[PDB]
Amino acid sequence: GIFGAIAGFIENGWEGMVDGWYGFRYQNSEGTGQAADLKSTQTAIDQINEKLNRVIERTNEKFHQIEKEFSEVEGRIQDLEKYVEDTKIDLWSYNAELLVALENQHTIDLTDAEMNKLFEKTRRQLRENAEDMGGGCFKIYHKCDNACIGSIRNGTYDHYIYRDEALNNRFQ
Amino acid sequence: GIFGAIAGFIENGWEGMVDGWYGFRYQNSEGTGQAADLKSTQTAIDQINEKLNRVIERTNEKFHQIEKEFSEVEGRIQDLEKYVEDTKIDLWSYNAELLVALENQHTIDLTDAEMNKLFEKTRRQLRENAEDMGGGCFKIYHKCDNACIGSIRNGTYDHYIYRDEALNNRFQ
Amino acid sequence: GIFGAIAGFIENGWEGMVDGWYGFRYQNSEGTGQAADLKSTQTAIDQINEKLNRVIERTNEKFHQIEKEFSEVEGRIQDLEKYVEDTKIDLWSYNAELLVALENQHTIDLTDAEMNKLFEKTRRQLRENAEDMGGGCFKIYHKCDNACIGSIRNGTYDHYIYRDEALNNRF
Amino acid sequence: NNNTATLCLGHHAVANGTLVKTITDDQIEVTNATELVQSISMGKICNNSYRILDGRNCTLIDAMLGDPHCDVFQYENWDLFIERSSAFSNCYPYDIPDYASLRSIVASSGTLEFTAEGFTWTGVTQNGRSGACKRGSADSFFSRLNWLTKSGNSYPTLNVTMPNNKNFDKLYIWGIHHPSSNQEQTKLYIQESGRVTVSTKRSQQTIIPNIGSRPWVRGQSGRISIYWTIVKPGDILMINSNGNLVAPRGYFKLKTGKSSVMRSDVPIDICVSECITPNGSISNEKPFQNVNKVTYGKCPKYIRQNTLKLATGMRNVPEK
Amino acid sequence: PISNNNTATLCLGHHAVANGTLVKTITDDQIEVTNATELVQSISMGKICNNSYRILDGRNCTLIDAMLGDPHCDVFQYENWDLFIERSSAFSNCYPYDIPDYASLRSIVASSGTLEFTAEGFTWTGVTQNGRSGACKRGSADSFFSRLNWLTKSGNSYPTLNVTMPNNKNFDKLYIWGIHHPSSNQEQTKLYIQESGRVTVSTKRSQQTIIPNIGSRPWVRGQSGRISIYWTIVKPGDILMINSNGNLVAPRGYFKLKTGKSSVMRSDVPIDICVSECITPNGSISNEKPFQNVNKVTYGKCPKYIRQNTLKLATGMRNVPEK
Amino acid sequence: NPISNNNTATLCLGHHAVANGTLVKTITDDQIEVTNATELVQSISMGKICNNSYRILDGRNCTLIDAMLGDPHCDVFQYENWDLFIERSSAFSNCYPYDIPDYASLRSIVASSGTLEFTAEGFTWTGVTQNGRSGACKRGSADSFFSRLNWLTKSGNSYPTLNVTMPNNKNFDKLYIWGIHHPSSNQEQTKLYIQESGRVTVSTKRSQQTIIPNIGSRPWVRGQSGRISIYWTIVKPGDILMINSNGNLVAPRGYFKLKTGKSSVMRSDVPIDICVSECITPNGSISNEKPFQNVNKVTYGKCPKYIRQNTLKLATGMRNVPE
Ligand SMILES: *[C@@H]1O[C@H](CO[C@@H]2O[C@@H](C)[C@@H](O)[C@@H](O)[C@@H]2O)[C@@H](O[C@@H]2O[C@H](CO)[C@@H](O[C@@H]3O[C@H](CO[C@H]4O[C@H](CO)[C@@H](O)[C@H](O)[C@@H]4O)[C@@H](O)[C@H](O[C@H]4O[C@H](CO)[C@@H](O)[C@H](O)[C@@H]4O)[C@@H]3O)[C@H](O)[C@H]2NC(C)=O)[C@H](O)[C@H]1NC(C)=O
Ligand SMILES: *[C@@H]1O[C@H](CO)[C@@H](O[C@@H]2O[C@H](CO)[C@@H](O[C@@H]3O[C@H](CO[C@H]4O[C@H](CO)[C@@H](O)[C@H](O)[C@@H]4O)[C@@H](O)[C@H](O[C@H]4O[C@H](CO)[C@@H](O)[C@H](O)[C@@H]4O)[C@@H]3O)[C@H](O)[C@H]2NC(C)=O)[C@H](O)[C@H]1NC(C)=O
Ligand SMILES: *[C@@H]1O[C@H](CO)[C@@H](O[C@@H]2O[C@H](CO)[C@@H](O[C@@H]3O[C@H](CO[C@H]4O[C@H](CO)[C@@H](O)[C@H](O)[C@@H]4O)[C@@H](O)[C@H](O[C@H]4O[C@H](CO)[C@@H](O)[C@H](O)[C@@H]4O)[C@@H]3O)[C@H](O)[C@H]2NC(C)=O)[C@H](O)[C@H]1NC(C)=O
Ligand SMILES: *[C@@H]1O[C@H](CO)[C@@H](O[C@@H]2O[C@H](CO)[C@@H](O[C@@H]3O[C@H](CO[C@H]4O[C@H](CO)[C@@H](O)[C@H](O)[C@@H]4O)[C@@H](O)[C@H](O[C@H]4O[C@H](CO)[C@@H](O)[C@H](O)[C@@H]4O)[C@@H]3O)[C@H](O)[C@H]2NC(C)=O)[C@H](O)[C@H]1NC(C)=O
Ligand SMILES: *[C@@H]1O[C@H](CO[C@@H]2O[C@@H](C)[C@@H](O)[C@@H](O)[C@@H]2O)[C@@H](O[C@@H]2O[C@H](CO)[C@@H](O[C@@H]3O[C@H](CO)[C@@H](O)[C@H](O)[C@@H]3O)[C@H](O)[C@H]2NC(C)=O)[C@H](O)[C@H]1NC(C)=O
Ligand SMILES: *[C@@H]1O[C@H](CO)[C@@H](O[C@@H]2O[C@H](CO)[C@@H](O[C@@H]3O[C@H](CO)[C@@H](O)[C@H](O)[C@@H]3O)[C@H](O)[C@H]2NC(C)=O)[C@H](O)[C@H]1NC(C)=O
Ligand SMILES: *[C@@H]1O[C@H](CO)[C@@H](O[C@@H]2O[C@H](CO)[C@@H](O)[C@H](O)[C@H]2NC(C)=O)[C@H](O)[C@H]1NC(C)=O
Ligand SMILES: *[C@@H]1O[C@H](COC2O[C@@H](C)[C@@H](O)[C@@H](O)[C@@H]2O)[C@@H](O)[C@H](O)[C@H]1NC(C)=O
Ligand SMILES: *[C@@H]1O[C@H](CO[C@H]2O[C@H](C)[C@@H](O)[C@@H](O)[C@@H]2O)[C@@H](O)[C@H](O)[C@H]1NC(C)=O
Ligand SMILES: *[C@@H]1O[C@H](CO)[C@@H](O)[C@H](O)[C@H]1NC(C)=O
Ligand SMILES: *[C@@H]1O[C@H](CO)[C@@H](O)[C@H](O)[C@H]1NC(C)=O
Ligand SMILES: *[C@@H]1O[C@H](CO)[C@@H](O)[C@H](O)[C@H]1NC(C)=O
Ligand SMILES: *[C@@H]1O[C@H](CO)[C@@H](O)[C@H](O)[C@H]1NC(C)=O
Ligand SMILES: *[C@@H]1O[C@H](CO)[C@@H](O)[C@H](O)[C@H]1NC(C)=O
Ligand SMILES: *[C@@H]1O[C@H](CO)[C@@H](O)[C@H](O)[C@H]1NC(C)=O
Repeated sequence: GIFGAIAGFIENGWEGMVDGWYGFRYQNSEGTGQAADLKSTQTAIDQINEKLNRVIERTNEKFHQIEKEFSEVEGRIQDLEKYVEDTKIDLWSYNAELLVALENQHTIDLTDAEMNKLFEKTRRQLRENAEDMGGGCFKIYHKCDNACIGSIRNGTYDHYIYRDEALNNRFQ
Repeated sequence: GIFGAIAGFIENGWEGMVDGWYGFRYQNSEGTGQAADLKSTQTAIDQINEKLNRVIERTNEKFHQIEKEFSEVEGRIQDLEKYVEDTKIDLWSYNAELLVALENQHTIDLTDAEMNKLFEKTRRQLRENAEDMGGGCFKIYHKCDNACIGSIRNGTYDHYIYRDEALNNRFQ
Repeated sequence: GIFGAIAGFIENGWEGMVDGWYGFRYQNSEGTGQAADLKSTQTAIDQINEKLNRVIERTNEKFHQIEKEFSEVEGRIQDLEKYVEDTKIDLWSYNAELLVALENQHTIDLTDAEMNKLFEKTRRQLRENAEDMGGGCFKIYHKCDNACIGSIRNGTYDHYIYRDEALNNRF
Repeated sequence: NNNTATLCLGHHAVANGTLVKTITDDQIEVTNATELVQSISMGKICNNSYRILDGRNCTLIDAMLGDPHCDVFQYENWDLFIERSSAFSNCYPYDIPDYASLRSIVASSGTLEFTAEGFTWTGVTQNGRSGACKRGSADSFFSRLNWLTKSGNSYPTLNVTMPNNKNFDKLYIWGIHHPSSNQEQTKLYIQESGRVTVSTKRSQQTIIPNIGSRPWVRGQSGRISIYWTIVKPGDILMINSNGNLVAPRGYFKLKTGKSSVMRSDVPIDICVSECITPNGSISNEKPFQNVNKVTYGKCPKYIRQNTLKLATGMRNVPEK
Repeated sequence: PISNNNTATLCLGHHAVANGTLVKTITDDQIEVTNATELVQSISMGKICNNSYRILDGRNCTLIDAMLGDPHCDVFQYENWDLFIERSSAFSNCYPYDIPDYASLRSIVASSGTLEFTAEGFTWTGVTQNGRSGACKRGSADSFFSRLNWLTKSGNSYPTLNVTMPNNKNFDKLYIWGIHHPSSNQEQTKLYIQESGRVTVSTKRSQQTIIPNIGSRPWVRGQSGRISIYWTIVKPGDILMINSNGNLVAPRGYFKLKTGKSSVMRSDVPIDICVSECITPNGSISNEKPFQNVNKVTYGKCPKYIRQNTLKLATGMRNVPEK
Repeated sequence: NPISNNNTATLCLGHHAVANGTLVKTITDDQIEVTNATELVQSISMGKICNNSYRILDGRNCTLIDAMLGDPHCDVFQYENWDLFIERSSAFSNCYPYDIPDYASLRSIVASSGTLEFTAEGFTWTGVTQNGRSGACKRGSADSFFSRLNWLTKSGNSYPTLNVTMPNNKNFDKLYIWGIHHPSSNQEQTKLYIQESGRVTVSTKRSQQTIIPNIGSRPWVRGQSGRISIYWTIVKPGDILMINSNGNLVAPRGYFKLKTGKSSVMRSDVPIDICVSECITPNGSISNEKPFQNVNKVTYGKCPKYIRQNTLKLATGMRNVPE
C-alpha cells in the first residue's frame, strides 16, 4: 500500500483481534492488553460498503432484443448482428476487468490509509512523551496504568500531565 | 481523505479565508493574523482546471447517422438499429458515471495532499524549534514577531538562529 | 505527486545513481559515497512491470468481421454498418485515453510513495540520533564510519548504541 | 520497567484469506472478497416473476397460424415464450419470407389475441382442407387462415375491403398457395395463374404463385407462402385476387410490448428469479454473469470472464 | 493564561464556504465540496439555430416529395442543406406512390445534401410524354411529379423502348424512375397496349426488372392505381440503359451525388436566428458540457447522450463549515 | 566550518534521473516528464502482407466470386483454401456478364467457409443439351463458360420441364450455386429454350426460390446484351434439393462444402511476402506487440484495437527531475 503501513512498517496483522479491523496492543505496569478502535473500523467498512452498494442488486431490465444464435447461414445481416454483440461483450468485459482492478487497488490503499491515520492520531496525542520504536509501536516514557491507555484510546490523553516525567526518562 | 488532514486532524475550514484556498493563522506578541499561501492554492487550482479543460467545450462532430425513432413496425432491421443505440448509450452512461466518480475521488484526495504537504513543508522548516500541537497548529518556542512569521511563509526561516533559545524554552 | 517527496522536498534527481531508482548519498569521516536501495527500486519496477504485462501481447483474435469500406451507395444497411464501427471506435479510443492517463497518474504517485517510504523507514531507524535537514538529508549526530552507514542501509542500525553520544551533540 | 509503557498499533488478519487482482498486483491476499460474476444457473426456468409460456412441440408461428396440434395456445399471452428444439410443424408445408421479422414482431407484442372479422368471399368455396393438416382424424387447415377454392366452374375476381376503426395497429396474416401442377392450379382455381394483391393507402404487396414440384412433406409437393400486412388506425385493408388466395379470418392485436421469445430446452418450475437465460434462470445479486449472452429481464451483464473477485477487506498479512 | 512573549502559535488550514454542494465519489454517495459544475446538459433552447449549419425547413414537404417534385413542394428545387427538417404535418398531394426501401433512399439523398437536378434529353420514340392526373394538381390543372415523365401509348402502340444514357462525368449519378400499376385490365391496355408491362433498368453491373401488378387499391386522391418509385446509381464510366414495353414512369435526368456531412431530422420546433453547433428534435442545445440528456438524435458538435440528467464534477476541496 | 566534522555524518536520500526524459499525459497534467515511457499505439505497417503465420492467398486478377464460379482466367484457384483471401482492385471478370443479388452475403459466406472445395454430382439432365458456351468466355482458344455451371439448352425442338432431385446425406451444409439466363430478345429465348418464357424453381423442404427471366437488352459487355443472375441455396443435412425448370436454367454441377472457419477476405493492393506476423491490414501486416493501433480499422488476426489516437505513451518510470 502507498502509505507503507500494512504489509509495511507494521510487520503483520493480528488474527487475535476478532472485534475490530484496527486497534491497540499494549503493555504497562498492570499487565498487557488489547483493544479495538471502532472509528477507523467503521470508516474503512463504510467505504467498502459504498463500493458494494454501487454494484450488488443493481441490474437492469432488458426485454426483447436481437437474436444471438443462428441455426441457418445468412451472411451480411447475421455478420452484423454477431459483430454488434461481440463488440458489446468485449467492451463490458474490458469495463468489468478495469472496475475490479481499480476498486481493489483502491480498497488496499484506503485500508492502508486508516492504519496510518490512527498511528498519526496517536503520535500527535503523545507529543513529546513518546517515541516511535518502529514496527508501529510507541515507547511511552512514563508510568501509564490502563486508565491512561484508555485516555489515549478515547482521545482524551493530556500530555502536560506527564511531560516532565517523560522528558526526564527520555533525556538526558 | 487518505491523508486525514481535511475533515481529519484539521477540525475544519476557515470561511473567513477568502483570498486563498490554503493558508495560515497566527498569534504572537504583535497580535493575531491570517495570510493565504498562494503556491499550494495555485497547485490545487491548476489540477482542477486541467480536469475541466479535458471535458468542457471538447465535443465531437457527428453528422448523418442512423434512425433512432420509428413510426412503423418492421422487426429484424429495426430491432438491430434499436439494439445498437441502446448498447451505445448504456455504455456511454457507464463511462460518464465512472469518470465523474473517479475525478471527484481524486480531487478530494489531491486537495487533502496539498493541505498535508503545506503542513509538512512547515514542520521541516521549523526543525526542533516547534511542536505539532494537534489541530494543524505548531507551538513555536521563541520570540516570533510578524517578520519572523513572514519568514516561514516565504520559506526563509533559518532555524539555526532561534535554536538555542528554542531548545531551552521547551526542555526546561 | 501526492506525497510531495519527488519534485517536492527532494529537490531533484541524481543522474549519477546508475544502478538504482532510489538510494543513499552520505559523507562521513571515511569520505563520501553512493549506494542504491534495491528493495525500493524493485518494488517500483515490479509494479510497473504488472501495468506493462496487463497491456502488451494481450491482443484478441478476430477473424471474419463486417465490411468497413464500401464502393457503392446502399443506404440503410451501410449506414448501420458504418455507425456500428464509428460507435465501436469512439468507445475504444476513450478507453485508451482514460487507461493511459490513470496509469500514468498512478505510476507517478506510486514512485513518489516509495521515495517517501524509504525516507520514513530511515527516519524511524535513526530515532533520536538524527535530525531532518530538509532536501531528504539527515544530520546524524555521532561518528558514523562506512560500516555504520551500511547498518542503516541493511536495516540493522541499532540506535541505543549511539544515543548518549548524539543527544550530547544536539543539545 | 514500571515508569514506561508500550503501545502498539495494528490491524487484523485471518487464517484463511482470498486472492484478488489489483492494478499493480496480479494476485494479492486480502482478508475477504466477494464474487461479482454469476457463473451458475438454477438449472430450471423460474415462472413466478415473469409469465412464462412453455411452447412444448410448437413454434410461436405455428401457434399463431393455428397448426392443429398448437390449438391449446389459441389466445395465449406471455412475458416470455419458450421455444423447445423438439418443436415441429404438423400442418400444410409453408415458408415465410422474412420469418425472423414476423416471429420477432409476434414475440415482441406478447399476445395471440385474435379477433375474427366478417369477410365476404362472393363466389368461392371456403374452409379448404388437406391430408397434411389432420385435426380430429379429419382433413383440415391452419385455423387462422381460410383456404378458398372455386365454386362450380368459377373463381370470380375477389375484391374485399376491411377498415381499421380501432386505435391500435391491426396485423393480418394471409398467404398464397403455390400448387404442384397445372392440373391442380386449374382444378382448384379455374384460372391458369393466380394473383394476390394485399394493399393499403401506404403499402402494397403483390405475389404471383409459381407452379411446380417441391420436396414431399406430409403428402404435399406444393407449398403455401405466408405474408403479413399491418393496418394503422384510419387506414384500410384491401384484398384483390383472381386465384390462389389463402385468406385471413381476422386480425391480431399489436401492443407496444415488453414481451419476447426464447429458445431453451430446460424445465420450467416454480421458483422466483427475475433473470432468465437459455441455461435457466440465474440470480441477479451480482453485477455481471458468464452463463449466457442471451438473457431476459433484470439481468447481470454478460462478460467473458468467469471470476472477478472484489476485495471487501484489507490486505491479509498472517502471523507465524 | 497570557501567551509567553517567547512563544507563538502557527496554525495551517483551508477555506470553507456557506453554499456547499453535494457530489458523488467512489467512497461517498454524497459529499459536500466548496464548488461543483454540472456536466450534463438537460435543457434545450426550444428552437433550432440557423446561423451555424444551413438549416432548411421542409414545412409541408418530406425530403422525398421535394425530390420527386410534388407540386406544392416546388420551392425546394435545386435546394441544399446541412440539415433538412421534416415536419409531422408534412403531406403529399400528388399521385399515390410507394417506395421499396424508402428509408434507404431518404438517407442517401439527405446525406448528399442537395436536389441539384440536371435534365437529359432522353429520346422516347413512339410514345406520348408528360402523362398527368387530377390526383396531382399543379396550380389549377392536371400535372405530375416534376422530376418524372409518365409515358403512355401513341395511337395503336407502345413499342419496346430501348434508351441509353452514358455517364461521362466524374461523379455518381442517381436516376429516380418508376412503374405505374393500373387499377384494372382495361386501364392497362388503354394506356400501354401490351396487357402486362415490363421495366428493365440496367448498367454494366446492376439490373432491376419490375413487372406491374394490376388490381384495385384503396382510393387515394381519386386513384385506385399506384406508382412505385425505384432509383438507380450509375457510376462514372458506366452507362444507364432502360428497356420497357409498358408502364414506365421515366426519369427526366439525374441528381448529383456528393460525399458530404449533411442530413435530415424529424422535429416540430421552430427555427430562429441564434448560434449553436448541435441540433436535436427538442431544439438546438449548448455544447459546453460533454454529455447531455436532451435527446439521442443529434447533429453537429454534440455532447454525448447519456441516461443520467445530472453529474456534478467537483471544482474544489471538501467543504467543512465552522461551528 | 569548511572541513567537515569527524563526529557527524550526512545521509541524503534520493532518486535517479536521466538527462533525456520523455513526456507523457496524466490526469493532472497534459504533459509531464518521466525517466522513460513505452509507446502503446502501433502506426507503422510493414508495407507488405506476411504469409507465414496465416495462410494467405493472392487472388491476383480474380475476385473470390469469379474464382468460385469458375471464370476461365481464375482456373488456378480450383480446390483452393485460405485463412485470408486477398482481393486486388485491378481484378476483373472475363466471362459471360452476370450479376448476383446480395453479392456481398455470398462473398462473405464463401470467404468465411475458407475453401472452394467443389464436389460434383450426378445431375441427370433429361432431354437437353449441356455444357453451353459463349464467345464472351474464352477458355484457351475456345468459347466456354463458368467451370461450375452447366448452361443447358434445348434438344432438337423441345426443352421439357426438368425436375431433378439431389439429397444431402452428408453431415454438413451443402452450398449449391446456380443461375438463370436473361436473353436479349424473344428470338434468342426460343432459339435456346423453345418456351416463349422460362422459369426456374429451386426448393428444399423448408425453402424455395422461383426466378422468372426478363428478356431485353442490357449494356454490351464482352459481346453480350444478355445477363446471367446467380443465386444460391444452402441445403442442410437430412434435407433435399429439388430443381425445376422449363427454361433458362444455368444448372449447378455439384456443391461447395461449408465450414465453421476462422477464414476471411480482405481488399488490398500491397505485395505479399515472406515474414511472420499474426495481424494483417490493407496497409500490410502490423506488429501486435502493442494493445492499440492507428493503421486501419480493417484487420484480420491477433490484432491491436483500432483507435483514433496516433500516440499514447505509457510511463515506465518516475517523474524526471534533472540535476
Ligand atoms: C483458504 O482456504 C481455502 C480452503 O481450502 C481447503 O479447505 C480447508 C477447510 C482445508 O481443508 C484446506 O486444507 C483446504 O485446502 C482454500 O481454498 C481453495 O484454494 C485452492 C487454490 O489454492 C483451490 O484449488 C483449486 O481447486 C480446483 C478444484 O476445486 C474443486 O474440487 C476440489 C476437490 O478437492 C474441492 O476443493 C472443491 O470441491 C472444488 O469445487 C482446481 O480445479 C483448481 O485447479 C486450477 O488451478 C491450479 C493452480 O491453482 C492448477 O494446477 C490446475 O491445473 C487448475 O488450473 C485449483 O486447484 C481449492 O479448490 C480451494 N478449496 C476449496 C474447498 O474451495 C484457499 O486457497 C485458501 N486461501 C488462501 C489465500 O490461502
Ligand atoms: C466478506 O464480505 C462479504 C461482502 O460481500 C460479507 O457478506 C455480507 O455480510 C453482510 C453482513 O453479514 C450481509 O448483510 C446482510 O444483508 C441481508 C440481505 O441479504 C443479502 O445477502 C444475501 C446473502 O445470503 C443475499 O441473498 C441477498 O441478495 C442480499 O445481498 C440483510 O437481511 C441483513 O440485514 C439484517 O439481517 C438480520 C435480520 O434482520 C440482522 O440480524 C442483521 O444484523 C442485519 O441488520 C444484512 O444487512 C451481506 O448481505 C453479505 N453479502 C453477501 C453477498 O453475502 C461478509 O460479511 C464478509 N465476511 C466476513 C467473514 O467478514
Ligand atoms: C374494389 O372495391 C373497392 C371497395 O369496394 C372499390 O373502391 C371504392 O370505389 C369507390 C368509387 O368507385 C370510392 O368512392 C368514392 O369516394 C369519394 C369520397 O370518399 C370519401 O368520402 C365519402 C363521403 O361520401 C365516404 O363515404 C368514403 O368512404 C370516403 O371517406 C367520392 O368523392 C367518390 O364519388 C364520385 O362519384 C360521384 C359522381 O359520379 C361523386 O360523388 C364525385 O364527384 C366522385 O366522382 C366515390 O364515392 C370508394 O372510396 C372506394 N372504396 C375504397 C375502400 O377504396 C373499387 O371500386 C372496387 N373495384 C372493383 C374493380 O371491383
Ligand atoms: C438497345 O440499344 C443499345 C444501344 O443503342 C444497343 O446496344 C448496342 O448495340 C450495338 C450493336 O451491336 C453495339 O455495337 C457493338 O459495340 C461494341 C462497342 O465497343 C467499342 O466499339 C465502339 C464502336 O466502334 C468504339 O467506338 C468504342 O470505343 C467501344 O470500345 C463494339 O465492339 C462492336 O464493334 C463492331 O462489331 C462488329 C464487328 O466485330 C460490327 O458490327 C462492327 O464492325 C462494330 O463496330 C459493335 O459496335 C453497341 O456496343 C451497343 N451499345 C451498348 C451501350 O450496349 C442494343 O442492341 C439495342 N437493342 C435493341 C433491341 O435495339
Ligand atoms: C511582551 O510583548 C509586548 C508587545 O510588544 C512587542 O513585543 C515584544 C517582543 C517587544 O519586542 C516590543 O518591542 C514589541 O512591540 C510588550 O509590550 C510593549 O512593551 C514595549 C516596551 O516597553 C512598549 O514600547 C514602549 O512603550 C512605552 C510606553 O508607551 C514607550 O515609552 C516606549 O517608547 C515604547 O514605545 C509597548 O508600549 C508595549 N505595548 C503594550 C501594548 O503594552 C511587553 O512589554 C512584553 N512583556 C514581557 C513581560 O515580555
Ligand atoms: C419430380 O421428382 C421428384 C423426385 O423424383 C418427385 O417427388 C416424389 O414423388 C413421389 C410420387 O408420389 C413421392 O412418392 C411418395 O414417397 C414417399 C416417401 O416416403 C412415400 O411415403 C409416399 O407414399 C409416396 O410414395 C416421393 O416421396 C417424392 N419424393 C420427393 C423427394 O419429393 C416428384 O413427384 C416429381 N414431380 C413430377 C411432377 O414428376
Ligand atoms: C526506455 O523505453 C524504451 C521504449 O519504451 C526502450 O527502448 C526500446 O526497447 C524496445 C524493445 O526493448 C523497442 O521499442 C526499441 O528497441 C527501443 N526504443 C528505441 C526508440 O530504440 C528502452 O530500452 C527503455 N529503457 C531505457 C532507455 O533505459
Ligand atoms: C549489515 O551491515 C552491517 C554493517 O557493516 C557493513 O555493511 C554492509 C553493507 C557490508 O558491506 C559489510 O562488509 C560492512 O562492514 C554488517 O556488520 C552486518 O553484518 C550486516 N547484517 C546483515 C544481516 O546484513
Ligand atoms: C475516556 O477514558 C477515561 C479514562 O479511561 C477509562 O475508560 C474506560 C471507559 C473505563 O472503563 C476505564 O478503563 C478508564 O477509567 C474516562 O475517565 C473518560 O470518561 C472517557 N471518556 C469518554 C468520552 O469515553
Ligand atoms: C521574505 O519575507 C521577509 C519578511 O516578511 C521579507 O523581508 C523578504 O523580502 C522575504 N525574503 C526572501 C528571501 O524572499
Ligand atoms: C449453457 O448453455 C449453452 C447452450 O446454450 C452452453 O453452450 C454453455 O456452455 C452452458 N454454459 C453454462 C451452464 O455456463
Ligand atoms: C464555482 O463554480 C461555478 C459553477 O461551476 C463557476 O461559475 C465559478 O467560476 C466558481 N465560483 C467560485 C466562487 O468558486
Ligand atoms: C401547408 O398547406 C396548407 C394548405 O395547403 C397551407 O394553408 C399552409 O400554409 C401550409 N403550411 C406551411 C407551413 O407552408
Ligand atoms: C423532448 O424530446 C422527445 C423525443 O423526441 C419529445 O417526445 C419531447 O416532447 C421533447 N420535448 C419537447 C418538444 O418539448
Ligand atoms: C492504409 O490503407 C487504407 C486502405 O484501407 C488507406 O485508405 C490509407 O490511406 C492507408 N493508411 C495508412 C498507411 O495509415
